Amino acid sequence: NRPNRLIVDEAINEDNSVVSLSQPKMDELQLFRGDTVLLKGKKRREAVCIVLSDDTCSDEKIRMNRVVRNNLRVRLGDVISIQPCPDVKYGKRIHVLPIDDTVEGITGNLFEVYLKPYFLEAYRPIRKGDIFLVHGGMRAVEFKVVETDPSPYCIVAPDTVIHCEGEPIKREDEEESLNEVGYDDIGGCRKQLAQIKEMVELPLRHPALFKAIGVKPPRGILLYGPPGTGKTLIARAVANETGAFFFLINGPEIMSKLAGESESNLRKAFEEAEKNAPAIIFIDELDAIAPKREKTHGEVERRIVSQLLTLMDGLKQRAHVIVMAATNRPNSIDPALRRFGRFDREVDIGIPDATGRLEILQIHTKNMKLADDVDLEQVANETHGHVGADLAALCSEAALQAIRKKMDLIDAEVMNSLAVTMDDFRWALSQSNPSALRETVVEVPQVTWEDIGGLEDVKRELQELVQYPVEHPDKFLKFGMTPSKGVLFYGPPGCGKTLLAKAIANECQANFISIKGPELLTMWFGANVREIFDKARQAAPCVLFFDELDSIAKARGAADRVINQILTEMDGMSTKKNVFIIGATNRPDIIDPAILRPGRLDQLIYIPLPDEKSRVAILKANLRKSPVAKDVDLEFLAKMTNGFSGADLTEICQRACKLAIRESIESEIRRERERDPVPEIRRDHFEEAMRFARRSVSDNDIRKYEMFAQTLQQSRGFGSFR
Amino acid sequence: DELDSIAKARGGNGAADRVINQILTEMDGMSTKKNVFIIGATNRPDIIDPAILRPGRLDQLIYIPLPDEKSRVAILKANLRKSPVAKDVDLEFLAKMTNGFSGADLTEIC
Ligand SMILES: Nc1ncnc2c1ncn2[C@@H]1O[C@H](COP(=O)(O)OP(=O)(O)OP(O)(O)=S)[C@@H](O)[C@H]1O
Ligand SMILES: Nc1ncnc2c1ncn2[C@@H]1O[C@H](COP(=O)(O)OP(=O)(O)OP(O)(O)=S)[C@@H](O)[C@H]1O
Repeated sequence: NRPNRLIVDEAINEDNSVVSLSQPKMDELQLFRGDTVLLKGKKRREAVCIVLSDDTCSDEKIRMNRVVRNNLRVRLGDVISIQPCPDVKYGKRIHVLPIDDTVEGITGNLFEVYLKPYFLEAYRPIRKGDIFLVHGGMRAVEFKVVETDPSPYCIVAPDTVIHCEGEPIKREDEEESLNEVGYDDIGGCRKQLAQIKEMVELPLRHPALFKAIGVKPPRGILLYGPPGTGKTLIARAVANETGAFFFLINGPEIMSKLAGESESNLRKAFEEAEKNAPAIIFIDELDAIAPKREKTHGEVERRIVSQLLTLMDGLKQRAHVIVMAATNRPNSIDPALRRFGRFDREVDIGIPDATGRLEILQIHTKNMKLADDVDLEQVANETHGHVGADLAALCSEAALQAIRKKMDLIDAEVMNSLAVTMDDFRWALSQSNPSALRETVVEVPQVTWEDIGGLEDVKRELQELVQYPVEHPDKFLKFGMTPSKGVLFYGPPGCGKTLLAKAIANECQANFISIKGPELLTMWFGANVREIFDKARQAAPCVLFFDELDSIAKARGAADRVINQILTEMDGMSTKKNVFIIGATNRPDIIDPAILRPGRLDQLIYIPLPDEKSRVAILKANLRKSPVAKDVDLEFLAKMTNGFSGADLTEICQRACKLAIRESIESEIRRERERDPVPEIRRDHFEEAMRFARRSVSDNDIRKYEMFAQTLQQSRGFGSFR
Repeated sequence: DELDSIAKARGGNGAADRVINQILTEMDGMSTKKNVFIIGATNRPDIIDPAILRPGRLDQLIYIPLPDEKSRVAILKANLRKSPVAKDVDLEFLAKMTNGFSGADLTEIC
C-alpha cells in the first residue's frame, strides 16, 4: 500500500529540516521528530532531514520548500516515502559549493555571515547531492554539497571547524542533467518498459529471487526496432532508476582503438563490472561491433566478436551481472549471439502510436513554455509514422519558426514572451522528413465500424470468426472445435473489402499488420517475410492483411517464388499465439490454387454490391470548412440506382463537394471584387454530380463474379472458362 | 506433399522443373535396401512430369476414389475437441441427401 507515499505541498519554510507532513504520520510509523529520515525521490535520491512534522498541516502533503523539490528531483504532487538513518555524525572535512548566479555580490571569509544565523551551532543534515538556496547577507546563497567522507548521511555545524570551499562555479549543464532521464521522461511504450523492469527486477532489491526460479532469467536483453527511438534513453532510464554501477561503452569508441587495443578496456569493462554486486553493463551499436559472420571481411572484427563471445559465457553467476545491447536492426547481428544461452529477449521498441506521439509531445513540452493556444493533439493525430527524434526536431522547428518572425536583439524580449502557435507547428510539420514512413507499422486503427457500411450478415459472421474465439476464452478453452484460421475476401475490385479487416481489427482490439500487394516484391528485390512474421508473432495478437493478392499474381516464372515462401511461413504457424490472417483479391482467375486448400487460408467470403444506405456514413469525416451535407435526398440517389456498381460513391460525394468548393471560391472572388458564402450545400451540386456519374464496374463483370460464386472448385484445370 | 504446386510452377520458360530431376537423382542415390520408403501425393496427373513415373521410381500408382460416406462417425468420436458427440441424431440422413458428396469437407461441415 505504502501509506506514507503521498503528494508534495509548496513552501511553508525554507530549510530541509523544517518540512511538515503530519504528526500522526510520525505516530503510526512511530518515527521521532529528531531522526534523520530519507525522503525518497527520482534518480534514487533520498535526502537526510530532521523532519518537523506538524498535525496542523495537511496530512497528505509534505511541506517541501522551493529548493527542496529540486533536491529530491520531484515535482508538486509526487509520492514520497521515508527511510530512517540514525547513524549521523559530523566530521572535520566537508565540501560546499557556492554558485556565482546567487552568492556573487558579497565576499569575505567562506563561513561568514551569509550562512551563520540559520546554521548557528547547527548539527543540521546536509547531504551530498543537495543544493539549497538560503538568503544570507541580504543575498540568496545556494549550498551544494559535493564531497563528504564520514557516512554521507552526514552532519555539519558551522560553529565547529568547517572545511569551507569558496569557488563559485556554474553547473547549469549539470542542472539540466540533474534529472537527465526518468520513467516520466519515457512515454508511449509503457508495456516495453514494464517488461524491461520485469527483466531487471532481479539485480536490484531482490537478488534472492532464485528459489522461485533457478533460471535467473537470462543475462542479455536486446532492444531493437527503428533507429533513433531513444534506446540509449531507455538504457539511461534503467541506469538511473536501478541505482546499480553502470558501465556503458560505446561501440565505435571500443572500435576506434588500434590493433590489439580493442581487447584493451573491453576486458577491463567486464572486470570492472565483476566487482559490484549490483552491476549492469551496457553496449551500444551492436551492428557495428558484431555483424554477420559473412560480412566480417577483416580479421580484427573476428577477433572482437571472438573476445566478446568468450567474455560473455566465460563469466557466469558472479555478482549477477546483466548485459544489455541496443541495435537498429535485428538480423544483421551475428546469429551465434542470439540463442538460448545468451541474448534471447528480443523485445522491440517500435514507433509510437498517436497516443504515444501525444505522450512524447506532452513530455517534450514540459520543459518549454508554449503560448497556451494549441491543443497539442492536432499534431498528435496528424503525424503518422514518426520516431521520437523526429518529434523533437518538429518541436525544435516549431520553436525556430516562432523565433524567426521576431526582431534580432540581445535583450529578454522574446525570452520571457516566447510564443509557439499552431501555424508554427503546421510549418514545422510541413517541412519535416519522417523516415519511419514505409516501415511495416504496428497499430490499432480508428476506422470506426459505423463508418463501414458493408453487409450485416458478413459483418456478423466475421465478428464470430474473429472475436468470439478471442474475447471469450471460456468458450474457446472448454467448448468449441479447432479454429478456422484465415479468411479470404473477393468480389468487385473496390467494393468495401479493405476497411472490413480494419473494422475487424478495431472491434477485436488487436494489432493490424497490413501489406498491400507489391510491397512484398519491392522488399524482396530491394527473409523479409520471415521478419514480417517475426513482427506478427512478437506483436501477438494481430491480424495480417494480404491486400491485393491479385496484383502480385500478374507478375507471371518471373518472380512467383515469393508466394510459395508466403505459404511456407504461413503453414509454419501454430493454431495458438492468436495470430490471424486475411487475404484480399480482385480477379480470382489467377488465384494461385494452393491458397484455398484446407489447413491454409480457407474461409470463403463473397462481398456483394452494397446496400442503399452506404452513402450515409461518408459525411462523418469532414475536412474543408463549411457545414456538412444535410436535409437533402440521401436515399433518393439510391432510388435512382445509378452509380450502383460496387463502391466509389465517395467519387460522387467528392465531386459534389468540389463543386461546393468552386461555389465558395467564386463567392470569395466576387467578395474581393466588390471590396456568408452560402456554406451548406444545396441539392443542385448533388444533381450535377449525378449527371457526371459513371459505373465503376461493368454488368458483364457482375455476371463473371456471379459465375465466381462457387469459386471453391480448385485443383482442376481451367477449361478455358466458357 | 504439394507435388501439384511443383507441377504447376512449370510455367515461365524461373522454371525449377529441374528440382524434380534433382529429386530423382537423389532417389537412385537411395538403394532398394536401407528400408526407406518414399510417398508422393498429388492432385493432378497431366502435369506430373512423367520422367517421375519411370518404373522402379514411384512405380506403384494408387487412384483414390470418391470418399466413403461414414467419415462423420469417426470425425467426432475419435476427435472430441472440447465438444461432445452429436447425441440422438440420424447420421444416415447426411449421406441420404449426399451432402458434400465430392471429396472431403465433411469435417468442415462438422
Ligand atoms: N521514448 C521516448 N521518450 C522520450 N523521448 C524520446 C523517446 N524516444 C525518442 N525520444 C527523443 O528522441 C531522441 C533520440 O535520441 P537517442 O536516445 O540518441 O535515440 P537512439 O534510439 O538512442 O538512437 P541510436 O540508434 O541509439 S544513435 C531523444 O534524445 C529524445 O529527445
Ligand atoms: N458499403 C459501404 N459503405 C460505405 N463506404 C463504403 C462502402 N463500400 C465501400 N466504401 C468506401 O469505398 C472506399 C474504397 O473502399 P476500399 O475497400 O478501400 O476499396 P479498395 O479498392 O479495396 O482499396 P484498396 O484495395 O486498398 S486499392 C472507402 O472509402 C470505403 O469507405
